[PDB]
Amino acid sequence: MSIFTPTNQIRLTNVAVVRMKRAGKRFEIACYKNKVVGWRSGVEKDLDEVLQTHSVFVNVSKGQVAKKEDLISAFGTDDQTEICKQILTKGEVQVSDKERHTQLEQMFRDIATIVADKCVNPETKRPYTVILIERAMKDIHYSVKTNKSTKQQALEVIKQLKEKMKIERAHMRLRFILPVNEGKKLKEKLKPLIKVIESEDYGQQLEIVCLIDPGCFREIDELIKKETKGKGSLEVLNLKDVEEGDEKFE
Amino acid sequence: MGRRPARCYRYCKNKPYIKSRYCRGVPDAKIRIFDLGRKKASTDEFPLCVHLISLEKEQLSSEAIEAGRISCNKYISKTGGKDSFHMRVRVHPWHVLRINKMLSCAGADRLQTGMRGAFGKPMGTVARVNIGQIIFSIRTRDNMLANVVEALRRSSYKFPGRQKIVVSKKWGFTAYNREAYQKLKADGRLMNDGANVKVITNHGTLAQYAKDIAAAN
RNA sequence: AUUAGCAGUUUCGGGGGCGUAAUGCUCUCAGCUGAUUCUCAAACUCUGAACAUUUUUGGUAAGCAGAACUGGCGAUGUGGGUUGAACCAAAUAUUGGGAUAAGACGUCUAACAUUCACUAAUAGAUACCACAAAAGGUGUUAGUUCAUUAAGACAGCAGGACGGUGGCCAUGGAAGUCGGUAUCCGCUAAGGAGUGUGUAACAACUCACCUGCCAAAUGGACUAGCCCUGAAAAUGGAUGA
RNA sequence: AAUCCAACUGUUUAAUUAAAACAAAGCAUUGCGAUAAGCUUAAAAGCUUUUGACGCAAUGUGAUUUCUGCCCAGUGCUCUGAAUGUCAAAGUGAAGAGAUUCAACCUAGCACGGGUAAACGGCGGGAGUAACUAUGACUCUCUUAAGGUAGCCAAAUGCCUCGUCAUCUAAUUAGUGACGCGCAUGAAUGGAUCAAUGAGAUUCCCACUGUCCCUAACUACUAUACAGCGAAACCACUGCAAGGGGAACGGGCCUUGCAAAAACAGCGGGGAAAGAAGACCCUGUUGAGCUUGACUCUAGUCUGAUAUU
RNA sequence: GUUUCAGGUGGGGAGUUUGGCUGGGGCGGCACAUUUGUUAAAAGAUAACGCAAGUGUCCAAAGGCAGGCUCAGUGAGAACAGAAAUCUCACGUAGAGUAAAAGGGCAAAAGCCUGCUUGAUUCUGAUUUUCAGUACUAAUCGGAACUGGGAAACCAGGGCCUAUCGAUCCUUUAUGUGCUUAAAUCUUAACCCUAGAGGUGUCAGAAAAGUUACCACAGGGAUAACUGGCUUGUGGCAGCCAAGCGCUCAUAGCGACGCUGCUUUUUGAUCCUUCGAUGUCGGCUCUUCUUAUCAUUGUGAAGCAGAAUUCACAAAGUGUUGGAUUGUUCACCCACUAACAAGGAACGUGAGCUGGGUUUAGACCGUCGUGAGACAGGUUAGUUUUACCCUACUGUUGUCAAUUGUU
RNA sequence: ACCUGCCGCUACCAUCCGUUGGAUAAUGGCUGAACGCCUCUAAGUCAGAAUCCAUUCUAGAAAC
Repeated sequence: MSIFTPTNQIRLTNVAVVRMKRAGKRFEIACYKNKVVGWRSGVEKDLDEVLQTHSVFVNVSKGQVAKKEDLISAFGTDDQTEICKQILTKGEVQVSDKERHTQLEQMFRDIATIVADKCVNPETKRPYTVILIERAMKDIHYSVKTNKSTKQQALEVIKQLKEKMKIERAHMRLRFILPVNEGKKLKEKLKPLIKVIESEDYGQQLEIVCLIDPGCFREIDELIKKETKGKGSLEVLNLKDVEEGDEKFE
Repeated sequence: MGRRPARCYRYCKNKPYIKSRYCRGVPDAKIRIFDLGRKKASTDEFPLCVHLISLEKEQLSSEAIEAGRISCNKYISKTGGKDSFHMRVRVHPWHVLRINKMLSCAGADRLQTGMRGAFGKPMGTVARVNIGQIIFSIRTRDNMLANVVEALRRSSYKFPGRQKIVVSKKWGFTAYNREAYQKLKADGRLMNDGANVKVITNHGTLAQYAKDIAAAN
């Protein structure tokens, strides 16, 4: 050249790294961003079709191949077949853009599908309106993160829906089993707190009091009624959140 | 093929690698099924035979073979009744093709896993033939012949190299012509075994048809 | 290693009508065993071969890498292949005449005559060697098969191309012909319950099918020679010109 | 208009780097009461000491502010430690004619046991689990002791990555706010913020519109001639091109296109131009500088003994 | 204290190392010693990081020998007992077994079972295998001593055979009424003579860690990075066939499964040319070129009523944009437009540019590393020299001396 | 220095100017056989692109 030497750096980065941190040692595989994803959600093609290299590195970028001994130490296996598979299944993948987008979409769907229980119905129902939930998610400007789980996100979104504004929703039917004469007292107590229907009064028999309680703070609620009553008792539930009752503004 | 375009597996070279106790990653062949039509149909009931045969020694892929078979599969209602149809291929892709892969597909230069230890993983299963070895065969009744040759015609396109179609003078899957394969029935010295034939045993057997009579039933 | 049905079976596996499920009858499946066939195996064999070419290993392949035999550029050029380390001819003291070699013999450029076919293509023209394929072609040449034909043909044009009957279906209707099925007979040289066009559908025309005339050849199906199609890449352009 | 950094004032690479580097006060640690600390010298002898802890010597951090969470397992550093192991030379005994040989007793150090993390450093992996509704508070376990606390962040620290959401724009891989199971952030390895400052790095807006749309004008070295003024330059040969084959991009060879002295001023298309027996790269049984629980060594040192005594 | 010696400390310093092969080199693996099978082209011989496997051991028996017996498997019977226990008889030229790999060899055995033994003993001579006809490993044959087995012939140099290992020195062990210690002949003590073990795995034998982005040297195109050369897996592009899509309808328009191609505008494979240096990437600038025609023109199709598209041909004559973002081609939006089509030309163009990156010295962060330091990890700052030569080109003088009359 | 500012040079930062014949391509035909028909084709030939070549335009040959 002169002094002017075409380096253009070590060897091109252009594939999914799958970083497995076993025995405190990084082992990696040449695959593709999509292929690995496909493999790990059902589409079991071929082991060297999903892998652009059917061998294992320690640094895919720098072009370094691991010691057999290291593999043995870590995985208790020598054959690259098994090791490679392991890496594929339980190592840190690099998704594409497409895959990322898909993931995002999935998350979006499951913060309206989970919120379909606590759905945004118009003036009257028209009970589902799941499309409208989805629509609303980005009208408030929400970070639909794929790091966090769906349930957590659902919790977050309902709080925002309060300051949309269209009120928080999460109502079910708690059928409280209440024995002896304190049941009546309890009923009297909790009438301004939440709604009371399908009631009965009994001194020599259990009382099936059906209430309409918060569903996303339900366990806590359950805990603080028994204590109030004094005596131990049973208070059954549905599942988590249901759309049997009214979900217009409630 | 999938990893290759069949231009590197066009011509016969290197000694035969197979699905063995030395290979093992060897994939399953693209067809393990080789007959099409009435396999119950008799040696006698069908007396018409056409072959497909290469003129050049070439390695036909298993996929290719499959494709060929599923022309003649579909040329059957067009022919007229699957009842009047047999097929057997008579070329099974025993032999396996090697592929050292080029680890670089979007970038990254080896000179370390380049062409050193660069020995193929077996991918590809394939059949060798020569300058006349059969590659499809069709037994049938004497009704369909312009039909079967057209199926073959389709098959011809699905195969590498210059093929050829010859009508045998036999009854289809038999070593006797017709001049012979009436004399066997006519004289009545034939012995039947379903799709095949046997013939009685005089110059076939002698040491075991010396003091024997059960050998003329 | 591995495909195909066939046979004798199976209260020894299982399910159907009969029978105790049946393995008994009548069907299929499963397993065993007997007779045959498909394809076959570098690491198998009952058996067995006298850098250039031939063999061969890896490789998608490379002017890649790697072996075998022999041959070649090393004290080896000359003549030839337009030109050229490997191809041929063939070995190099200095000469003359001769006759050949390889290769040429329009002109380049020493070297011509004849004779027969082929091609009509911006084609094609000195192995190596500087590219061409599968598949197409009513281009022309050669050729092979079987068929039609003096009961008169081909090609053409002229005439006829009917009835039971709107067969049964579907269907106001679809009558040969939205579409489907069975698809039979009468009379005739002659006519499919019909090849298409067309009609809401019938019809009409056209075909199959039959005769008139002209007057002797005709029809298909392949086969391989040259030519064409395929056949696009980068300064202007190379059968060497 | 704001972000990153460094506080500043200051300083530096004797010919590419003035920087965010260095420095710096402020904060902290250790050493040390004279025959001390630290260091210099073969030797003798010295310096800090024109000294005495409100100090000297050695480190780290780096102004202020607000903080510095846990770990002595490892490595280092220390110890009036248990030990009653190992333990050299000397000396002691035994044995053997002797040479010599074999026993105890046994220093420091190592081994051992405690101390120490503003010394180096580290601050998880798996089960459940705050309706796994869950970010992982909490429990249980495993190693290598502890298991990332407060802060902070796609930051100059984030591969995936143009991360997601938000703004700024007509349009933004740029910036900035937010989010943050953080490839691989984080508390004097100092963490967090920030006034003042900055030939500092980034952005955005106003900002005098020849950078550009698209150039022009004009004013100044060239050209000419005079002198000193084809110095230096040059150096296989030379210099017309198209394909070909050729150690595989020929100016020479093959075959083609073509061409007619001598010159001028510009041009940078070529001469695989010129400037260095390439430093990138790899080979040499070729070296250096530095490192370290390489191999070997050594001053210095700590301990033991003889002798002076 | 001072000598004088000894033990530890001792990268504060001293000197020196730091394998080899290798489709660049390191990461990798061992193909570095040896075995079998194939590679191996019917003696031998015959390579790669060629393929499938093995070796550093294991055995008082898993050695020697003699005698007896017959295994794997299957059939038919038989309290418990059936798919399995054990007991018969049938068939069984081996389908078993034989330390292990694989191939071979083997039935009055080479297997199993018994019995007795320790030829897994020593001296000496020859050979083979590899080969230099050197060593060693291994193996073979013949003798002499001494033993063993069995009547006896016979067999017995370890394992049925092909692998299961190692110089000199220096030690250490055995051997001998051994030799030698050269001024008293003795005593040891030592050395020798003879034969073994200690082990070198890089295996005919380099006591032996790192790094250098502060580096240096002799060299190398034998050996990488840009270029060109082959190639075309991969990239793009093109066909051929026609199951299907397409209301109907294979081919208007597509076209599965499958096959043949071109291409050198992707990248790899490669290492032929260049390391006594072709100035690496991008963007500006500019010509020219190719067509695989985006527009244009002239046409032919359509599932073409029109407009609007879609497909085909001739055709490269002319056109093929302004920005935002990014070092940037590539990329990714906005914006106009007839269209914003693909490319080439030493990945056109550094004595045309800036240097944005990349590629040195300074630094920062992260990660890794005991550390010196590393990072196709980011970050920031970091001299683009020479034409006055030859040509080619731009324009300009001069010549046209046989462009014929002194012109 | 500033405001004017001539000649001059210059700005799609101004103005004026950039043609027409044959030859073909694809393609559409015509007559028309090979092959009594039939066919744009074989003989023969009609139309016909930004094409081709001329016309127009720059230079003007060791050319007259």
